[PDB]
Amino acid sequence: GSHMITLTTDFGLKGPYVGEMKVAMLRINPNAKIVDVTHSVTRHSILEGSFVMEQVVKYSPKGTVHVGVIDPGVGERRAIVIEGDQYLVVPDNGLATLPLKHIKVKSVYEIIPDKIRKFTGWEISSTFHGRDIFGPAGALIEKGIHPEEFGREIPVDSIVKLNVEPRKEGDVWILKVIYIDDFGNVILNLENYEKPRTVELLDFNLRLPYLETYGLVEKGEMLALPGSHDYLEIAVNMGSAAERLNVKVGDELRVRLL
Amino acid sequence: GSHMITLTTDFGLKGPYVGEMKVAMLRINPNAKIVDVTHSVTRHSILEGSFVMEQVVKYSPKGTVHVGVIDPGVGERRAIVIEGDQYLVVPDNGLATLPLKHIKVKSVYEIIPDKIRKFTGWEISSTFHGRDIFGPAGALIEKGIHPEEFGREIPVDSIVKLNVEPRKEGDVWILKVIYIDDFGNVILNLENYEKPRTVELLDFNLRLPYLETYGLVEKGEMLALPGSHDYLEIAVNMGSAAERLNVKVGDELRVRLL
Amino acid sequence: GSHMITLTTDFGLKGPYVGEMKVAMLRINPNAKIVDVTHSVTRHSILEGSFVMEQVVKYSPKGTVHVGVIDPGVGERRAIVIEGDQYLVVPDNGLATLPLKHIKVKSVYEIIPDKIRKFTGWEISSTFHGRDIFGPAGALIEKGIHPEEFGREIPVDSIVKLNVEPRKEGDVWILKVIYIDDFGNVILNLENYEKPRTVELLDFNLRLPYLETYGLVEKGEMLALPGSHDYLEIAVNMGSAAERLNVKVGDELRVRLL
Ligand SMILES: Nc1ncnc2c1ncn2[C@@H]1O[C@H](CSCC[C@H](N)C(=O)O)[C@@H](O)[C@H]1O
Ligand SMILES: Nc1ncnc2c1ncn2[C@@H]1O[C@H](CSCC[C@H](N)C(=O)O)[C@@H](O)[C@H]1O
Ligand SMILES: Nc1ncnc2c1ncn2[C@@H]1O[C@H](CSCC[C@H](N)C(=O)O)[C@@H](O)[C@H]1O
Repeated sequence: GSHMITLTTDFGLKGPYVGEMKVAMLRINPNAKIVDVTHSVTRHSILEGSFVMEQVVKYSPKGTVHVGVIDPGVGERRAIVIEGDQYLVVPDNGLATLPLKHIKVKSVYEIIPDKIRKFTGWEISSTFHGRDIFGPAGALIEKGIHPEEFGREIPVDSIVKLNVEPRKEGDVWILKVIYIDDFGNVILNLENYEKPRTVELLDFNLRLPYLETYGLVEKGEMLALPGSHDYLEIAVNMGSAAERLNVKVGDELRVRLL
Repeated sequence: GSHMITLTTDFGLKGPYVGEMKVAMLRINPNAKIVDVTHSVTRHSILEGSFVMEQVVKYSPKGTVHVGVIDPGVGERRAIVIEGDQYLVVPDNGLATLPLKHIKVKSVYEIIPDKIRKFTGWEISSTFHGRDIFGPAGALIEKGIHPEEFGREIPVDSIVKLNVEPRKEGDVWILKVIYIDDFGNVILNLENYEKPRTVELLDFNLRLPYLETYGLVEKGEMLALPGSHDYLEIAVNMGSAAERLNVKVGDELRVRLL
Repeated sequence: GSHMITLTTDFGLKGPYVGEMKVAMLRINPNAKIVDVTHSVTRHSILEGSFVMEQVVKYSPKGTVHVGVIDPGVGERRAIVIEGDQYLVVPDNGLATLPLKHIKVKSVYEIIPDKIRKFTGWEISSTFHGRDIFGPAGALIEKGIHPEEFGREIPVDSIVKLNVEPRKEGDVWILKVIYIDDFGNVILNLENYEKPRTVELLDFNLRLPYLETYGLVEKGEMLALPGSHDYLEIAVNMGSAAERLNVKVGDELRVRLL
């Protein structure tokens, strides 16, 4: 109970999965301070999951333990602990990629199922590794159990990495949708850019004003804004950019800043 | 960690916003007892948000701190702390209106961003004031930091108030939909009324029996009931009144009690 | 705060209901460790609720208190406490049936509303017994208040039980859908079966491979798998079996194992 353990998944909210994972954790670490991020990441989207954990890592105190489980390839992908000034407990499938931009890494461990089972006492399922591997590992780490006790160290440079950088051709960026929020605001992977006056969505016949807040255009109008995530956000004031553009996470857009 | 801090937002559940706000809070107040109400208030509905906080305030113990963030007009609206036998930490946009029916107010403070930034250490975003202003203020207040330290007192009668009272013309009430729940039950702003035998929805050709519970009519039938909120509830037994009537929050209905 | 109190409901996430119930609980038991399972059980589905509590009970430590509220028949159904090596606080409507497979029961109590009101102080509503009866009873039990103090013992064999066993005709099972998760994976009430090589959905013209993980078939293909729940799961790799089969909880399917 010294540090927080955060949870990010695509498991969904209807059913037992999250509760099972939490009770498994609290079994091991009864004083754990378990903080939900989301369990509503778009199904199997390791990209959107990575974005979400990135934002939470940026604001968490050092020593925080982050459990992330978006795991379509569950089965012989590795389960890993990344040990840094913060911890990540994640499938080795590139989920760690964005949060890793903000963590100084000391070491990486592959979790050994046999050694986890020692601590839990129950059969490791083929598919629900949040309950049987990742949650327990997070709880154990926060309890002061060294990853060496349930895993073995592996090279930091061996882990799966997502391709997340945007492309630029001349004055045209080719940007990827990395997150869409419940408003339908659309987050694109452009960061560290000088603020423009205009953002052109070349594929859509739209030249959007770049403004600080939604209420600086009429209701129903589309704009671009900084948002709170240090990327580029496209929004409809009191509406859904995602619906109007018919875009989804992973879609690429041609974008010019003017 | 002496009193509860409740959270009510329209931020949604898919993404990092709620987790960011929580970790920001726990940074400041590691022992905070943070209780989620909802983050699924209808987008930008200050009215439905106010209703939801009203119901939670009614059942919370004195000293409880209520953070509410439904903030379409974020940008030069004020961020305020209402100091009473309970606290409200809200945008000055009328969200406080219904909960204020149940709080004895001592004083009101405008939060000064510059003074909050002193405590957090990070740049205040243009749009995510839950993370950068409201959550921190709630955490600070519960930690025993006086609002005077990060704000300045303003008159209680200067704050934005929602128009929430129903209208009556003769024997006809003109009622507003203030909440629709996940069942599609429809809550109308009529309170403190003598229970009728019948509730006529004049616009809809319906004369509904007023009954204590859903199971007192056949499945699929519509009724009116008291519910648990001290308003008037319209429901379909095992169905959705909202869908059948095609109504939304803010819609007005002509209603007669017989 | 010695043991966990878990919460499973169909109340939904949009609105005040869950927050009200939690603040009522924490009023009574300020140190309660309240663990959300789900509030997104399919409306009024006592069957799916029972499944969800079953899975959480299986992984909770002894002494855990489980509050379950899926209560379409609220009104003269009983409110009960099941006292065992774990506790259940539930409507007497068969919600307890699946979790009871995993609990050694000592005694059962009917909650007496008048005696609960002694402890809460407020009027018991006709419909929101989570806030006014079940949550308080859970909080009180975890606080060390004996059920005898707010109820009266009743025979364990008098409580409502769901019919949950599958039927078999020759080599054909008639299985019921007991849960559908957020992926659209479909859980059928077949347990304790020898793993087949093939699962035929006789009604659908499908002969599915039985495999350990989703990624063992092409994307879009349907399979059967063990899952993590000790039942039988039907899934589309990276899709929705529920949508493809057009099935809902309670639907019955003819199924042959080959
Ligand atoms: N598209 C939109 N139009 C108008 N207001 C919006 C909006 N999207 C979010 N909001 C308002 O923004 C408030 C704060 S949430 C801000 C989220 C934004 N994407 C960010 O990263 O900063 C919410 O209460 C919501 O009502
Ligand atoms: N429209 C409806 N028809 C039948 N049962 C309903 C219903 N709406 C809610 N319920 C049942 O009510 C139970 C308790 S929630 C009650 C909510 C109600 N609006 C109130 O304020 O009191 C739930 O478990 C749900 O299954
Ligand atoms: N139908 C499906 N196809 C592919 N992957 C799936 C899937 N359903 C769940 N998953 C993946 O499974 C991971 C773990 S959740 C596993 C749930 C499964 N029903 C069980 O009881 O074990 C999730 O992160 C999700 O991305």
